[PDB]
Amino acid sequence: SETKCTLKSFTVEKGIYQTSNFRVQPTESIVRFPNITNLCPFGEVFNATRFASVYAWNRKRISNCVADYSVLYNSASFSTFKCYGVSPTKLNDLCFTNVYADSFVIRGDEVRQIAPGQTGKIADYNYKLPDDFTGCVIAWNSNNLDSKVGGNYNYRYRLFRKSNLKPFERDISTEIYQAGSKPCNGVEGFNCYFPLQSYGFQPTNGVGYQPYRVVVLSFELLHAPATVCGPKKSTNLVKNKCVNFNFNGLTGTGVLTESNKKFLPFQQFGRDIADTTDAVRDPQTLEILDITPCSFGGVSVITPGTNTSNQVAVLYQGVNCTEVPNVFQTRAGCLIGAEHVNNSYECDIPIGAGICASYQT
Amino acid sequence: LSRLDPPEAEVQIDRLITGRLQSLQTYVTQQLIRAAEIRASANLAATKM
Amino acid sequence: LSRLDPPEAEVQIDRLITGRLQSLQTYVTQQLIRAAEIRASANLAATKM
Amino acid sequence: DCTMYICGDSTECSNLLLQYGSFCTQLNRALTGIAVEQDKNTQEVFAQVKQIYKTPPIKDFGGFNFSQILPDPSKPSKRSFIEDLLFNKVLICAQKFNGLTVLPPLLTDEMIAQYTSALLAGTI
Amino acid sequence: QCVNLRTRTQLPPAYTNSFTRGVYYPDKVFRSSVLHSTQDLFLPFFSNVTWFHAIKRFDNPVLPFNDGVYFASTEKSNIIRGWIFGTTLDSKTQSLLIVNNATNVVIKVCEFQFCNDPFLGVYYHKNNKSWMESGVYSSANNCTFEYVSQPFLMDLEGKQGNFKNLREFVFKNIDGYFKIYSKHTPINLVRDLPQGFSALEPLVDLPIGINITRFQTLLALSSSGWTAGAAAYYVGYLQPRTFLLKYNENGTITDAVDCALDPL
Ligand SMILES: *[C@@H]1O[C@H](CO)[C@@H](O[C@@H]2O[C@H](CO)[C@@H](O)[C@H](O)[C@H]2NC(C)=O)[C@H](O)[C@H]1NC(C)=O
Ligand SMILES: *[C@@H]1O[C@H](CO)[C@@H](O)[C@H](O)[C@H]1NC(C)=O
Ligand SMILES: *[C@@H]1O[C@H](CO)[C@@H](O)[C@H](O)[C@H]1NC(C)=O
Ligand SMILES: *[C@@H]1O[C@H](CO)[C@@H](O)[C@H](O)[C@H]1NC(C)=O
Ligand SMILES: *[C@@H]1O[C@H](CO)[C@@H](O)[C@H](O)[C@H]1NC(C)=O
Ligand SMILES: *[C@@H]1O[C@H](CO)[C@@H](O)[C@H](O)[C@H]1NC(C)=O
Ligand SMILES: *[C@@H]1O[C@H](CO)[C@@H](O)[C@H](O)[C@H]1NC(C)=O
Ligand SMILES: *[C@@H]1O[C@H](CO)[C@@H](O)[C@H](O)[C@H]1NC(C)=O
Ligand SMILES: *[C@@H]1O[C@H](CO)[C@@H](O)[C@H](O)[C@H]1NC(C)=O
Ligand SMILES: *[C@@H]1O[C@H](CO)[C@@H](O)[C@H](O)[C@H]1NC(C)=O
Ligand SMILES: *[C@@H]1O[C@H](CO)[C@@H](O)[C@H](O)[C@H]1NC(C)=O
Repeated sequence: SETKCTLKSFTVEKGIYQTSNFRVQPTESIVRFPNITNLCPFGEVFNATRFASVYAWNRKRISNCVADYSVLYNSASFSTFKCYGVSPTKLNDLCFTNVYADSFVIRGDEVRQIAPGQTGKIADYNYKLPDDFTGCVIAWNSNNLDSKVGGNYNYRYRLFRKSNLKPFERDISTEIYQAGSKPCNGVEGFNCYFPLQSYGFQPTNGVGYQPYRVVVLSFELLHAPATVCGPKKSTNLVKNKCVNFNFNGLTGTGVLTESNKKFLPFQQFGRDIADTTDAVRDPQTLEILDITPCSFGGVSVITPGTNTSNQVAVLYQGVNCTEVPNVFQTRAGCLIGAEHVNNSYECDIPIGAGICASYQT
Repeated sequence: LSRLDPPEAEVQIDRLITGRLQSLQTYVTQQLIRAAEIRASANLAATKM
Repeated sequence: LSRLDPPEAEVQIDRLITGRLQSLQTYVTQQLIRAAEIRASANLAATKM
Repeated sequence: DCTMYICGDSTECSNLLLQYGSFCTQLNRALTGIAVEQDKNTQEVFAQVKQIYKTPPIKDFGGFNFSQILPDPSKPSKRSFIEDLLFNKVLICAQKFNGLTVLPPLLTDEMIAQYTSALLAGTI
Repeated sequence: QCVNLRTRTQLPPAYTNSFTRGVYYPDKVFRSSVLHSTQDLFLPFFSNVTWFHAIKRFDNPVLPFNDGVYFASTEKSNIIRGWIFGTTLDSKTQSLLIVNNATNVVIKVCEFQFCNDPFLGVYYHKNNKSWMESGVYSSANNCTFEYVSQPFLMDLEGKQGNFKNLREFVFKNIDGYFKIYSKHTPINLVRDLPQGFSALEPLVDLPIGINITRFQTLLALSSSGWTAGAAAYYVGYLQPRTFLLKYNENGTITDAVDCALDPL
């Protein structure tokens, strides 16, 4: 039936025909993550008493802690939430190298300029993101706290700059810029202006001019052993079994065994010959391992003409007869359905490696 | 597959599938031309024999 | 480059690269086939000589 | 094969590839034809004699010493001294690990050696 | 507490041919019998490395720091005990101190107000003459990073004319992660760098996020009048270059070749 399906006909002719491949299915899963560590202070980051200005954005580093972004996303205490390199639904199980948190306050109109690859007042002269960004931007309206009727004009920002700044390049200089041929002399002068200006933030102000507390959560991957993860579910290190595995976010499938490879105390993630990922060292325990994808191959159906009979033979090429689940093994592979004989005849159906089949009484 | 959501993953996967398709097609064409050359050589060898 | 912003000029450049690569690949394949024909002719001429 | 090289055995990638048409059948047909052509080439080059001949044990060939090219009896195979010298004169798993299989030739080396020995015996 | 030393021999710097040394592991992954090609910051083959003297003879100059630095010191009893990094070194930029105690190394990314010639003070008066900790600098007001780790003694004793100890360090600054690689070798030579090849084992890539452009070593040192073992250090400057490396089945980098050298 497989041959009829693949040949798109109800009649077949004597010979050998290739058919769909076979591959051993996985059985279990391994999700061994790093060891127990304290909880990340994301609350400390967002619940901070004071927020700095855009030109003096804070730089916080998060590493070596347990993070739980489910609470972060599920909370309704965030006005907008945009992830540019990942998805919040499957963000929890990922493992990270390091996280960077940057917090400030932005006018409501210009928050859209924080997206990568944009041009604007707050995207050219004070703060910038690269287009190869992976972090997530979270903004929240905070007119009830920040906005003050007396004037909270300590929020200052760059009106203009001599040249656009490279991504993640903070600038604190307050040198008077010159916008004319005359040299800029003194604090003030013709075409000499202070490059910093204070917004207008009052509780009476409406949307667009309302201040918004904005935080950026960038993060780096594929640089070092993982530091931040989520749920652990340390299961086991079963061996010689076709299983799924996830060691530090490196999802894969195959069989595992103890290897004799000489790893230096800073070595892991083997790359023996090709680009494929070789043996790896698991977390929570220092023992070298190995990875080998499950047994696979391509079956072949060996049949006489359907005008003659309906009994066929099956050749699993490239796989030993022991691990396949009238068996007879040849150099080509495991041939089943036919009985080997000591006699020698001419080749009717070319099997290979000096072996040929036929249909005889 | 494990980083992105379904609807946005296909956009990335399409680039890889097109690139690998082009690579495989080029390899197949090169093999066909080399096989033709070897066919000519084998015919000449049979005649010489 | 001088008509669009750099963050959104990658699509047009990518399309141009794909087109030029396709043309170059077609030219190379045609050259290979015609070279095979010329090789057959050269072998015949060598035999005749 | 295509679905394994192109796609890492995932449902999404396979279902995306399913909409590109029957490219895989074309590539597989071309490669299978190439392999069959190689087998036909080998058979046509060597299978030139109807019956396998046998050189006589007597080596009285008018003083022409043929010991170098005649099949070697004191060897695991029947390859001659020149044949074994040429064989001696002239990483694999990684390619197979991504679905690139190397099929074995239909005629093994011993059969080719027998054909060659029969041809020499008939000629001499 | 710091006394500007003047017992120095006015010696111009020397030039030496940095033949082949200075190859480090660029990736944490493992390979075996692979001729992998890479492009990164390295020490160019067959370059002019600057040779100083540190023992009368007292060379303590400040050197520029750009694109990392390759510090290769051959010494007896390890007079050199630390390094300083930064831009102003006058409590105006975040300064890095890697002074190495006989007990353990201490890494201080803090605001330091150094002296004009912050030579390492007399060692046998710290907590001996009712004194205390450092003071090559005046005060340490704000600390941003503090760390302590295993020291680097490597034969901190002896006085011999063919001392085997030779310690190499390479310092790199990328993405605010101060990368340090190092290796020790027991070579029975006197002055010249050996006609040999060796790898470099990473120690720690601790984060800094600071601007570094200046560099000066610290060597243990009454200010005028001292008895110190023989020592000599070489400073080389790295460049962005492409190499082709060759590992072995044991995993060690057994060979490497340049890609921008002579056409062969
Ligand atoms: C034919 O040639 C063979 C090959 O040289 C001769 O056999 C050699 O005889 C010498 C005599 O000591 C030996 O040292 C070699 O080892 C022999 N070679 C082999 C391959 O056995 C042989 O004598 C020649 N004449 C005849 C009649 O066979
Ligand atoms: C802020 O603090 C309150 C009270 O401790 C807590 O309920 C809330 O979850 C915190 N939220 C953040 C974002 O820190
Ligand atoms: C964590 O570390 C402890 C102490 O080294 C060890 O016993 C344990 O197996 C590790 N892994 C865990 C608790 O999952
Ligand atoms: C059926 O048809 C095939 C045609 O290839 C022929 O070889 C075979 O002998 C036929 N068998 C019978 C029983 O007619
Ligand atoms: C297949 O199994 C047999 C049975 O022990 C063994 O001798 C042979 O080496 C196996 N083949 C391979 C390629 O491992
Ligand atoms: C015929 O082949 C079978 C299986 O290869 C073998 O066991 C048997 O001994 C053979 N018969 C003779 C007479 O050698
Ligand atoms: C080192 O400098 C000297 C003189 O400054 C010069 O002759 C020599 O070529 C330089 N070495 C190299 C490798 O360029
Ligand atoms: C480390 O060295 C400094 C400099 O001499 C010294 O003041 C300090 O006491 C040393 N640390 C210890 C633990 O002895
Ligand atoms: C230390 O930090 C405080 C508060 O940020 C600042 O007022 C002081 O000038 C700083 N001193 C130095 C030496 O950096
Ligand atoms: C470090 O500070 C100096 C001070 O002149 C400056 O020239 C240099 O550009 C700074 N480096 C970086 C990476 O900001
Ligand atoms: C290197 O590997 C070879 C073979 O794998 C082994 O014989 C030798 O002892 C190993 N040497 C070291 C230093 O690991």
